[PDB]
Amino acid sequence: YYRNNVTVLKSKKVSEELYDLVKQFHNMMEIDLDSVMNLGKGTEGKKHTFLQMLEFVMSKAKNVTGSVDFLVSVYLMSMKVKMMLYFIEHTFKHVAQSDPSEAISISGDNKIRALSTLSLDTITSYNDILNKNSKKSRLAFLSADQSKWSASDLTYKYVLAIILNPILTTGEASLMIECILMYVKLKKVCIPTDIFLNLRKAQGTFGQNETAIGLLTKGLTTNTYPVSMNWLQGNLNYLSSVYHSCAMKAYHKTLECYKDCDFQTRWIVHSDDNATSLIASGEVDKMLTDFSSSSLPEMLFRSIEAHFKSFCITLNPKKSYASSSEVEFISERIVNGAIIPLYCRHLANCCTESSHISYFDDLMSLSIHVTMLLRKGCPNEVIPFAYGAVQVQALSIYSMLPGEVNDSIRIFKKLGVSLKSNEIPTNMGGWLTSPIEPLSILGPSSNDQIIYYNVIRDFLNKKSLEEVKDSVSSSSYLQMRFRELKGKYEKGTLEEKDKKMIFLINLFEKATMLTQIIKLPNFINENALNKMSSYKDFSKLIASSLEMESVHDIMIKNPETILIAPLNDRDFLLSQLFMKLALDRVLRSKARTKMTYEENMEKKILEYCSFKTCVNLVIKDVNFSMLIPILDSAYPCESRKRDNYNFRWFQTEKWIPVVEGSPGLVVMHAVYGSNYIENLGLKNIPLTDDSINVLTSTFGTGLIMEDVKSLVKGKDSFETEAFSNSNECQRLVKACNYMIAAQNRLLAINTCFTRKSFPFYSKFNLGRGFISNTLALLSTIYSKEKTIRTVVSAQQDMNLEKILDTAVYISDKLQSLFPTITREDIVLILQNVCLDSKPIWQSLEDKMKKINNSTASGFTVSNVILSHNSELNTIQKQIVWMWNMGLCSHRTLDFVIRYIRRIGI
Amino acid sequence: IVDDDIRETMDEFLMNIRDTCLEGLENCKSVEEYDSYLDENGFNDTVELFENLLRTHDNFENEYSPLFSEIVDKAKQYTRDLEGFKEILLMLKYSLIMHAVELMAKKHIEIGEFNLLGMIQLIKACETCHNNDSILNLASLRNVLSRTYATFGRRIRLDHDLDLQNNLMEKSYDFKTLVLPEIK
Amino acid sequence: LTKSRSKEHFLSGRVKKALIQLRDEQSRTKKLEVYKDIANFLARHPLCLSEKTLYGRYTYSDINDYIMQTREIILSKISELDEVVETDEDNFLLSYL
Amino acid sequence: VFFSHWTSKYKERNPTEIAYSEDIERIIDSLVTDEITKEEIIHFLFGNFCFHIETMNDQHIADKFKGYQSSCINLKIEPKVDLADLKDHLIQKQQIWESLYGKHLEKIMLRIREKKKKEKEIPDITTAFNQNAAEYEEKYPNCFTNDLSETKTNFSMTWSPSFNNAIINKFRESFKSSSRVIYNSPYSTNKARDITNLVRLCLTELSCLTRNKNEFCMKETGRENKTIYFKGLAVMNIHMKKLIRHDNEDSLSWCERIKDSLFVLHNGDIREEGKITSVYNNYAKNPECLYIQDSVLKTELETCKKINKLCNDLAIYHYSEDMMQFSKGLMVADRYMTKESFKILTTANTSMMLLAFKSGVPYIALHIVDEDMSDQFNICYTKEIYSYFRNGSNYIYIMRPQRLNQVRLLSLFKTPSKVPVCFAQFSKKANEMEKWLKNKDIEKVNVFSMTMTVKQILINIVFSSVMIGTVTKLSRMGIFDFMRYAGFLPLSDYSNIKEYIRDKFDPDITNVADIYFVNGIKKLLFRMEDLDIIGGITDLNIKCPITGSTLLTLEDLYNNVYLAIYMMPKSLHNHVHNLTSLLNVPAEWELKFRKELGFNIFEDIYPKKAMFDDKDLFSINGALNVKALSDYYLGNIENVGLMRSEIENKEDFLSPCYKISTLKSSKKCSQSN
Repeated sequence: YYRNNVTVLKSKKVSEELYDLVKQFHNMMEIDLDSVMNLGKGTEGKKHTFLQMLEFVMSKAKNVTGSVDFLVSVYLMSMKVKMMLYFIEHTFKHVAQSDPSEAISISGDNKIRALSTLSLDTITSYNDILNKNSKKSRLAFLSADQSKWSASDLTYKYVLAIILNPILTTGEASLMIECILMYVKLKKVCIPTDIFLNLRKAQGTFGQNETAIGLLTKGLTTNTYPVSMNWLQGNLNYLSSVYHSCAMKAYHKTLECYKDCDFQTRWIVHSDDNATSLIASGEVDKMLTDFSSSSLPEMLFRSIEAHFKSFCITLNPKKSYASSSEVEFISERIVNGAIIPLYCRHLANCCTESSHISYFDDLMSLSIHVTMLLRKGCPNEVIPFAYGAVQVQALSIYSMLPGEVNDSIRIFKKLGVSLKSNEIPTNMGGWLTSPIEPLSILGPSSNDQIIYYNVIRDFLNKKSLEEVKDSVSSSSYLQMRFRELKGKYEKGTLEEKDKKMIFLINLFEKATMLTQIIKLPNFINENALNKMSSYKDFSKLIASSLEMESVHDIMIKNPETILIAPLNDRDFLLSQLFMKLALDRVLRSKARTKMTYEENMEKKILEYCSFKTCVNLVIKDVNFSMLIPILDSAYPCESRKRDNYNFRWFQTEKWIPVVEGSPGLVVMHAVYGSNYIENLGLKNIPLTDDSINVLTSTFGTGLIMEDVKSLVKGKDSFETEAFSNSNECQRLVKACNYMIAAQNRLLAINTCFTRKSFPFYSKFNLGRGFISNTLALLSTIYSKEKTIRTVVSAQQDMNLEKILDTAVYISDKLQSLFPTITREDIVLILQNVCLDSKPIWQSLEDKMKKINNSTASGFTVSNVILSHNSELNTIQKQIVWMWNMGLCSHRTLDFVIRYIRRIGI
Repeated sequence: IVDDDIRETMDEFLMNIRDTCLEGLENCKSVEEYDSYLDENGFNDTVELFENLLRTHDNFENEYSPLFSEIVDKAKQYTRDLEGFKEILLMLKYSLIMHAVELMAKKHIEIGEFNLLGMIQLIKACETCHNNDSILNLASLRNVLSRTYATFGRRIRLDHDLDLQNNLMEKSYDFKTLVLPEIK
Repeated sequence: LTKSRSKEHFLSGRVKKALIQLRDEQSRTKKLEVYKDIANFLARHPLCLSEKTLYGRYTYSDINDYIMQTREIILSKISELDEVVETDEDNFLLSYL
Repeated sequence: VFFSHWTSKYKERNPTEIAYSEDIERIIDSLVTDEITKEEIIHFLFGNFCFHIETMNDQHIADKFKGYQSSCINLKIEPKVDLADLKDHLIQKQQIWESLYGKHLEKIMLRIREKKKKEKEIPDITTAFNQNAAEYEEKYPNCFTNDLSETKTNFSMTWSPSFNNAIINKFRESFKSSSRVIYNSPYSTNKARDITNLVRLCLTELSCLTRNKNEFCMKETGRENKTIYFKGLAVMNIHMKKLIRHDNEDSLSWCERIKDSLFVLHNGDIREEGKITSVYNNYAKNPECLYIQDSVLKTELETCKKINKLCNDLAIYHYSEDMMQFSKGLMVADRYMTKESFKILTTANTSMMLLAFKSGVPYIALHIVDEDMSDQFNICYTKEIYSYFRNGSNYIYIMRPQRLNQVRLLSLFKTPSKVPVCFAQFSKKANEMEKWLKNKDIEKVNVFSMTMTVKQILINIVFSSVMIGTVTKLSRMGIFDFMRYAGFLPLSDYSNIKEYIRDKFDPDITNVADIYFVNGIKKLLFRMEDLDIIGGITDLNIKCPITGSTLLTLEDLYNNVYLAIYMMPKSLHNHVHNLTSLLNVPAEWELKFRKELGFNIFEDIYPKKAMFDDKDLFSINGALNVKALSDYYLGNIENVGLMRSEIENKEDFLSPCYKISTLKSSKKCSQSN
């Protein structure tokens, strides 16, 4: 207390801060129900936008109160300054998106390597086209990093910029100008209190003086200290990069002012990064004597350093390095048009860090790292050691290594479970026992899907999943297998396969896709829920019975609140209101703290809706369903499979059966960068929506009467949810979802009017039972060189016009380059040469057998023209070619050449 | 979707689909000229266009690909049920009047001493080199000999001598002109 | 492809076996005889790779660097084994080239 | 078009002079040059928007026009209401404003010519090191010198030789004898006798009762026991500040002597099972079970088998588990035990023992050595062996103490992940090792039948694997970031060949055998500075850790040196020293900014002193950056209306603020309360 107001900070919840400011905008100083149920009726209710919130909080903090909003630590920002930084960055990020040679609007990872490689190849192409019949030519690149981008930059350069933007109007340009000028005249940084006490005591008893950081304070009499032109790093990664590119084109337009030489300088700018080039033609000698240098990289470095020094950019000579073949963007320095793989970072992160929350999720993150290191051109013998390395870190850090306490195989053997070793699920302490291909292409859901597929194949007594598809899709077969299961269970003549199946169905019963089951909590939020004020408002407004039935009654009054995401007011704050650690738990693990340890692991092992949903999610998965058959019938080598052997099988069989099963690529050896193609997280969110409605319905019926198996015929909502929960409610809502198609229109007035039960928890998640997608895997760069069958037939249907130009082409050209060839040999090579993992002749044959059968039948003209109109329109050019090898019938050929190749109102 | 001309194009295609399908299912008392008009613009002209637009969109593979899959898969189901309902309509009209993917492998085809795997690749490179008027690369001649590929894999030996002078070459009609415009 | 046969199909295995034997050869004169035979064979058979030759990503300059390295290694082994004291070898290779 | 909305209520406001600050007019004052006055630059600055009129609605351009006339009127400037005079004014203004790149071009060659002088260069790398050592010599005296015998422990911090209560029973039946003392160079007031007295006292008579099964306290002995106990405590302080130079002789010969001695120390363990071994060979002794198509490849699985057996011969997993037990015992040894207590650490081995010796962070390691491999063990740890003695066929050794840290415990705990994967990677990189493993087969591999070249490169790979996997000292950090900052050399002229060494190098070398690294990278850099034209081949150089002649591709060297770089933890000192550095870097930067700009610690910001005109420290060109921003917004934003609608639609300001996910997730706000 030095006639000031010292105050330490406290990190609260961001959602709670938005909830508080949305409250205090609406004069909502004290929590009360009736002040918000009065208004906000449906989509015609009250609404608020972002920018009026922004100017409201801005007008609130325009009053002088000590500038508590402008008090930030490093890597941290207050709520209002997050709002203004958000406003600047998220109004300017589309302007950054509009620049084709800039990379702060990257698509995560692939755009970096793709854009750096295209910059390199277009630059080298420009060099090559200027190499022809020219006087003199020289080219060089630059990968540059700046010294202190956060603190050397003058923020006032931005003040001269915002007023020049035509995207705004008079008043919001002034809004951004005023927030920027408020950001620079009130900025202060709060020193941590413990180091403040340490340094103050050290000055008091030993020093009686201080270093530079103490001279800002008046003899250490103030807690905080101001920085003026330092916007902290990571806050403005968009605007600064684009204006740094503005300085780049300032350099360009400065260099066309030179007379005797021509320059074309393109650039890539990342935050804290450069990658540029320069091209000079003509009299280079007088140019280099003009700039006083002997090499073009020397002149480029000196010019770029002077230009950056002219506009408050400090370039660091120790880290910026410019040569004739390298570009270092963050990593993967590409030389001479060829990228270095650089799996050192991936294999290093394999054994240097983890997320450090739980065993399973650390195993998931390191497994993602395994997929990255396998996907980036892995070397020869380090795959099994990498498997063992991620496994031994998952074992040694949290869930102890085998041979001692907290084991997985030992617990299963001491329980005498019939499961063998290489099929234990990964949540059950099971090791990463999946092979290379399913982990490589999928990631998280590889091993669990493999073991579930194998045990469904075992119990279902089929041989392959193509049998399983049309066996399961026919109704009442699963019911008869389940009833013979019940007969076998009551009889007592069960075998080991039935025991494995009942263990896996009860394991999936207590599960998500793959949850943790054993979930020890942290320090329980019951002592930290008082930090959140939403819990205070939840508990501010015999008595427990009436209060919980009352609040559940006010959920039943408007059931659409808890189940749709907040669309308008009266559905957001009610919805939110009504909803070094490794060193700690290496000591906390081996303990009886939560009254059980490694006996809870075995007591879960101690004890058809789940069956049909699990076999459905086995069979409704798309990429796994095409993943297995290319494994089980795969050739070892040749046809652009094995041309070399130095880590060469580690790229080709990883993806050529997979990626060429899709179109868009012809190459053999290339490091790939995939999308988020595998989306198993679209079946789980309808199930969770059903879980909230089942919870709400169960609470409502259990709190209106006891021991409910059926209702006593109350209202129609209770009656229809009695139809919902009579059997398994998730199963019935997904089953009826395959032929109901409501999609009500989100007006909050006709939604309650149409049907108050089924579209509430079936159509208010914006998702239902549908089919995922398989991509082309997005090959990033070349290295150093029943539902299946319909969509696949549609692939051939749309590819028919292409293969009518491809197969005829290759047949004519092989007939050209062999004139002694026979028709049996044409059949043989056309049976063997494949495109998009489809043999040509059988793909044509399955389509043309039905049209020959339709033509040879007794149908008339109108029954044949309308049957195969697309087919006949495609085969107009090569009908004779189909007749040549005896494929097309003469009746079909005659049909094609005759009909195709020509009172009251 | 936002991408200007293609956005308007594939908006126009499916609004045409939906309007023509509701107009075909609007009224039907007469005979099958209604379905005969409905068939070619409900099945042929627009479905394969959406199938094409799924597999040729490149900048929407990370932002709009699961959207486009849910569009075109429902289009596939729409095509199949169109075929079924049209067959039902025909049956009324004239009365009133899996393992296909698993046929791959066994792909080492050799004719004589030359492999019939690198011939196709070398000859398409030959056509590419003649099209842009460039010299053939030596590396395209690497995959000709069978002895490099004979160290691993099963060998299929088809006894055909390398004969290149008889009648059946004459029916190809593939660029008979000899173009050597740098050669004396 | 041109239906033509190349001369001396059985030289590579013999040269490899001779060099493997030269790894275990203790004879001074036999090494000189085999290296002189190798030098005579490499002089009698010229190399016809052109300046426009590109093999994959290796240019003609890279293959010429390999040829120059091989000739430098062979000539260094010859000069290390053959000790004739400084008989003006800088004037014969320039006239021959 | 597209129904453009007004997403504000500031329609009547003006960016000029209606805002709070009075800063725009002094920007205008700083931005007037010769032949350009206030009115013309004001007109250009707030009327260059007219390049974008055809792609905007009429009300927005009406708002811009009325803001233009209000800005002209309010700033005491004659406004232009007409369009022809406005267009004429702006085309002569674009003519005069495009006549400015010549002056900046002349100024930047002026700056390049004045930057050409006042700089000096170094002829070679070695002279750069001598000149840096000279600068550090006149910076601080009492360093460098040729005395090698005064240094600390060289082979990091732990020791583990090849050979529960039965082990310490064996130890206590072996320690009933006397002691010798043998050193490197003659010492004075020998403190090894006090350490021998300490281990004698703490093990002879007071090991019979134990608290919590591994530690024990001491409270009641005689006064002479407390006397020798506190004497051993008074030994526990060692401090040094020297440096071993880059041109020293015969320390390298010492380094290969200790390397050969440590390798012949390695092949002596007689255990075949353990903790790490089971998981690694369950993944590795049958490595085809992690695959699907086994029959396509048959030259890679048994090579992994051979590497696993060779590591079992060298007890690499056994040593990794020994260091694991070591690390976790020291982690639990940091606890609430008092200052008169200490703890024993016994691993899975049969003759390795530890003494905690107070809480602190110290310890003492003990060893049991046979008679066949005896004198080279005295060669190995000679800088940190205090004493050793004879009992029967046994030699028992006492070792120098040192200090610990919890991040050092982390770096030791990572060891079963550190050593095997790097060992496998460097064994993959070495091509002569590849052909030796290719020639031999799985039941005919052994350690006693190798080639001497294979022997020496295996000594090198064992040493590099142990040293990388057991990083504990600051000099390892220094050589690692020096290697990363000098990895920019092997291509063309990058203007950082020697200036980083001249200015930004930090000379800090603590103990020996890092000389092998620095002269290996010196040899590498002198190989790289040999003349390169266009391109070349790789094999003509040498690895940094494993020598490894006839390199395959430069990718291999980039990978393995960046393995040696990337596996270093960040702060091996404290959280509050790098914390304070992260606060003081902007503090010193802003202080020198304030000193150069003439402000003091009491005044306000004072946004422009008109100093902001092409000065080197903190300035702009004034009229140039505004023109660069103007034609950037001209050349970037085309068809302003549609991308305006894209801004309002994708980032959806017309929706409430909680609709955006990034402003509702757990970022933590740090509000002031």
